[PDB]
Amino acid sequence: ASDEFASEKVRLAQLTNKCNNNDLDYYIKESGDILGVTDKVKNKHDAKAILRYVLEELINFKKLN
Amino acid sequence: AASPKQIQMWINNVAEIRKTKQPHSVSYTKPMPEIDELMQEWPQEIEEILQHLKIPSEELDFNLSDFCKLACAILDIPVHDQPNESNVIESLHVLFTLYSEFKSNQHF
Repeated sequence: ASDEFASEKVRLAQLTNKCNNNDLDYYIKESGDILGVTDKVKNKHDAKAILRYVLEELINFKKLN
Repeated sequence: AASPKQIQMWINNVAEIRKTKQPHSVSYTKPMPEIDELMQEWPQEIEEILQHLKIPSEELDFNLSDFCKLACAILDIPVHDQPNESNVIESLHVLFTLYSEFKSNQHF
């Protein structure tokens, strides 16, 4: 079925409880793996690319029409 | 009052109980906006400003942390003062949640 969603939630939660600001880089890219974003990014080893992808996606997603 | 050293210390001690207790769950140090409110469409003025904001992933010290705070600012996700050393991580979590439940709906 599809609360692979409920999986990604708990995993993302567990990742979050273990990270502080010093782990920004690592936190982005393993969130990027949890959300299956990491494969759609050209530069999978830059953290800013991964986050740039999620941001633009979310910007589109909130567009009217 | 007390040092922000002492303050973070206090927060870590409280978090240490709650986090390790339920590892499947995140509890924000300060309140964060409801996810479904963050899912509202752009008000048209903002949408129109955004057509022209080009993503400056490359800005020489738009370092990772600066970039993160811009992205949150764009999405109305607050970055709180506390915890002084894990606030960006809490904000990013809200961002990734938002992303997650969008992808969820898109997949019908």
